[PDB]
Amino acid sequence: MFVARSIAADHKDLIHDVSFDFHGRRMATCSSDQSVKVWDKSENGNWHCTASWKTHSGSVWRVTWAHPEFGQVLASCSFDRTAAVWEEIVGESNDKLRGQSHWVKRTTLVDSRTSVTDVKFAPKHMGLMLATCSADGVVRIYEAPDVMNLSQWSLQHEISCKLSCSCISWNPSSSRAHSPMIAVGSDDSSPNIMGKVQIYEYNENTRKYAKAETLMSVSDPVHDIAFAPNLGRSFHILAVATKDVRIFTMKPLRKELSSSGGVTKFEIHTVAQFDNHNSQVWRVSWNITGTVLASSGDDGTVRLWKANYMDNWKCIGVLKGD
Amino acid sequence: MLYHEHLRRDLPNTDNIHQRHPPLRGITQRELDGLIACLQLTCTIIDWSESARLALCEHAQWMPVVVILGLLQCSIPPLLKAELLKTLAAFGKSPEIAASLWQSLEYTQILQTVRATGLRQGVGIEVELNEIESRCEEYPLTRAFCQLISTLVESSFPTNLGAGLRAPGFEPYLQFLRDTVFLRYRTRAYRRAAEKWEVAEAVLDVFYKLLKDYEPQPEDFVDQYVELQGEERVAFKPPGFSLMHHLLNESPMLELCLSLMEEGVTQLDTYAPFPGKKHLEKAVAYCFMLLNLTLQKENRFMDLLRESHLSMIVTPLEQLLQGINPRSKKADNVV
Amino acid sequence: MERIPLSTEKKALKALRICEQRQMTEQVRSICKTMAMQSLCNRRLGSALSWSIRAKDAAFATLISDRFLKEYCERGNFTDLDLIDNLGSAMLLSDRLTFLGKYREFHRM
Amino acid sequence: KLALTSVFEGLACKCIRLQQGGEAAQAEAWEWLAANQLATVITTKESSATDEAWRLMISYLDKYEAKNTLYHHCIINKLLSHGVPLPNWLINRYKAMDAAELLRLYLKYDLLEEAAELVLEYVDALLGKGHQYFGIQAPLSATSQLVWFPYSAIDHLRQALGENESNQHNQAILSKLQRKMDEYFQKLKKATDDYKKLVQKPLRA
Repeated sequence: MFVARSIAADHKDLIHDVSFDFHGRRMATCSSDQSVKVWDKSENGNWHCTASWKTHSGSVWRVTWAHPEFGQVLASCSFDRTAAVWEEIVGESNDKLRGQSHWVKRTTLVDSRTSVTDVKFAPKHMGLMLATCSADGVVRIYEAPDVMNLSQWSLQHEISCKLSCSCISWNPSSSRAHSPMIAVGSDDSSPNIMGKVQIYEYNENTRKYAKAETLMSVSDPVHDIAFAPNLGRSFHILAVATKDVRIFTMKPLRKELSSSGGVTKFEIHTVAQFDNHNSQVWRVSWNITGTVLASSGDDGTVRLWKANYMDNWKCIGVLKGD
Repeated sequence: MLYHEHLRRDLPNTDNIHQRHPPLRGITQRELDGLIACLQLTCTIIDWSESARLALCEHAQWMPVVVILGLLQCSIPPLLKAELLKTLAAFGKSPEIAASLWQSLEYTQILQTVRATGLRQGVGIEVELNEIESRCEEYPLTRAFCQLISTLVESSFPTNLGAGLRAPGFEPYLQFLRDTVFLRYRTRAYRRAAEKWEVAEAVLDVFYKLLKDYEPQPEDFVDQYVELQGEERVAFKPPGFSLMHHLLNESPMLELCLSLMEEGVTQLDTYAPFPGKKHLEKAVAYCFMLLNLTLQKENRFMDLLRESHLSMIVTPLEQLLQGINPRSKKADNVV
Repeated sequence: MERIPLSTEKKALKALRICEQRQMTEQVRSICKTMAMQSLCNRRLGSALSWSIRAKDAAFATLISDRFLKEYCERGNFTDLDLIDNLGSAMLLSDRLTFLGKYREFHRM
Repeated sequence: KLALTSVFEGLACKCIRLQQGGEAAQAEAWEWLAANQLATVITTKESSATDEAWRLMISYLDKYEAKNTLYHHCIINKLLSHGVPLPNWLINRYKAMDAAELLRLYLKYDLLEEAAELVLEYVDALLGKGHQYFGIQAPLSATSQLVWFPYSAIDHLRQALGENESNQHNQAILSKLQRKMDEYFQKLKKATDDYKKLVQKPLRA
């Protein structure tokens, strides 16, 4: 029996995203009220708002934690066309300012021409990198060259998707046999545009991200995308939130030694398609092992999906808020 | 550069079979002797000074490698082409330049490595050897090409040679050196009796270098497939594998090596001086060194072949040396 | 192993022992960097340096070393003299750490 | 108070000799590199002596800015005289400082392809695409300051690309360049006509 717990988020408007820290002891929430809030889990399992500040001049669409090796770093993105990076200064602020002051805005990334719809830190083995996607159809990848100086972020890569970008996912695979990959989703409502999920692979020879694949079977608007954590699989798994939940496996085809600079070709299979929300699916998230998928939709439910030992995916749980 | 630009403007476009044009304004003999002297001075300086070799090759205005390779495609005298190839060989002593020269040799098709189905008239060194050098009874271009290949093999061996144009590997150059140069050197006319041995030395030096550094790996005994233009083709085996395969079978190459050792000892048994003695002695020495490298690597090569799924049979070199010599009609190779 | 909350140095050392027994070098490095960064954020430069040395991270060691030097320029003395005195072969990890160590040797002399 | 030009030429010559030199030249290079204050030699096991020689050059260009592009010009002219491909970082810095002098340097060394790519990018920069890479504060508008267009050097490039009628590649470059020049002249005509209209609205204030 899953126990739902209400948290009085005290946001003045709609909450767009919720992100846990790497240890699952802190969470960040972001809202149309232009604010980010941080919440800490006490030993009794209660949640307490430990910081609340205005971050942006428009609705905050996403919030993400960096890996704890880079310290206590948050990124937020907004309708105001910016992404902001925040660092928590852990220090003795004398016992009178426990309300709001330990999060410092280190930078504002302003290169995007329209709404920045999603923001994701890269896997830690790539360094302190931040991807942003914008409705202008561009993914921008920034790097902080010095973790001690989070005020400086260099634009390393610009990826033209040629579609309005709605969501991004880094492939978390630490395998040196796999070039760094990013999946990009599009919320474009045009029925004439097939392939609203695009996969980009970093090509070492060109020092650029090149389009490896396009999921032509995904013609519906994409609201969220997530690569599953790769704990020793010879293939990738990608979840896609659209009118339904889709799960794709992507097996890299062995590079025939004859294409001296090609992107990796993938053998792609749809291993699951679930219409059980009977409505649009807004979010998809993998467990840390990449074995259980959570999805949320307009049906007001969170659904849990898991493969059995025959690779048959099933709904294993439904959580409903009261 | 001025000679490269002038000689390239006069290359006939393939569509006009009808009008007698007046004689080519050829390089004068004095200009030829001047160009040869300049190339020989250039070769000598870059042969001894690595800093001069790098500084001349990287010179953005002169582009010496591009100009020299471009002149090799023009209709110039074979002596000038031979000195141009020696200048490239002297540049190819530095490993940084040698890797770029391998790519440039494949792009320029000075040796035809890509056979298109339909052209029955080959352009390049194989036709110059068979039509020009063979008529002059002198082989300076073929020797200078063997010297370039000998220097490039010593400084850099590229595994991906010809990747994207053909199946990767050295095999087209090995076929030219083996089948067109070495197996035919005895059947050719020579104005200088010594040059017969200079050609044999120059090709055997390349084979010795290719076999010296080659160690049998398990990967050499597996057929690797490479996609080219939408067809799967088998990749070429390393040149040392091909040399071992020909030396460990009843091949024309092994027979030619054994008969060169017989010709060598038969001339030495005269105790008389003869033209090209020093070059015959070296060519025989490279044949000995090849057989000795074969005997040293034979056990490992045969064990890996036996572990592999290749339908290839190979005979111990020591048993092939007991073969009937086709010349004496006796088993006298060991003698 | 990387997701274990490291609230105390004891817990971190236990996790490290387990990782070392099983030859998990990447996790060891990651855990040490996390502790080094945490210590650094808590203005404990000595502990941060110790964890950085264990992580064999030259870049991070250089960074912590620059902070020691900056603190010296501001205060005129080093806060953690004992650790810097016992750097041994660890001094070779980075040029800046080597400098810091030799500079201290100068003051000792 | 001597000119630093001989120092930059000699360092450029050592970088070229290192890039053309075998393992022996790389071993000898650590001795003279150590004799110069690289304030940050982290001996990571992955940097070649050639990479550190180029880092030294970058650090000297940053420490010793000449008022006139003389040191960058001198290094580029030296690299091109040895036929060495120009590093992208040096090209990008010099594009931001003086793209017209760079075009003349490529033309002086018959680098017609790189000269044509530079002109295509400079024309795109004037049209408003990538203007930041060329130090151009404002793209071609009715109110922007007049950027000097190196028309004579571009006409020499068009002549040099045109003298070789046999090279289908040079004609493809020349047609790409002409089409881009026409796009520029059309936008220039429009911006000039819109400037004339801005000047022809009567002062009612």
